[PDB]
Amino acid sequence: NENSLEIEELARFAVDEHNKKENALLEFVRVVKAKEQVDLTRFPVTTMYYLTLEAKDGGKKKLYEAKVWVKGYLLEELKHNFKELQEFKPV
Amino acid sequence: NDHINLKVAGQDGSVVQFKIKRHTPLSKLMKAYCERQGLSMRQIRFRFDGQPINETDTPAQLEMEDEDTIDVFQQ
Repeated sequence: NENSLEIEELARFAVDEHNKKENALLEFVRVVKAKEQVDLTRFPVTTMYYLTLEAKDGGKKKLYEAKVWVKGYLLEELKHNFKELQEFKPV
Repeated sequence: NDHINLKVAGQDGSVVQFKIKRHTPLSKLMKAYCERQGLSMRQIRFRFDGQPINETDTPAQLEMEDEDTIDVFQQ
């Protein structure tokens, strides 16, 4: 799960968004864990991604937890879906 | 409170979690899993506790609990 390329894409997204919002310079390394949760009980159907990723903070490798929200559930739509980084923090 | 979270675990080691209503027929879940993954439905089989799942079965009827797992594999 955590090494799929769509997960890597969302992980990079989370890191990029975190860097813009906080004026930071974390550098993405790898995803260590990823839970994908599709919510079928509401409209619009949305997916929450809970990513545990590794990123370099000035040469030090650290662990971060990110929540990425996506307005969609089809993988084929994921590239163009609206997305939001809703939480980014050290684990 | 009529909501339940189910893990759908595939033979490829992937896991996708779904929030569904407990009295919704599980066909909705099964169709969503296939569409999401790009899978054809004719191929694959869903199992819960080693047994097959009717399209009309609901989580309540199967006495499913929050965080239970549905196994999916192809024929």
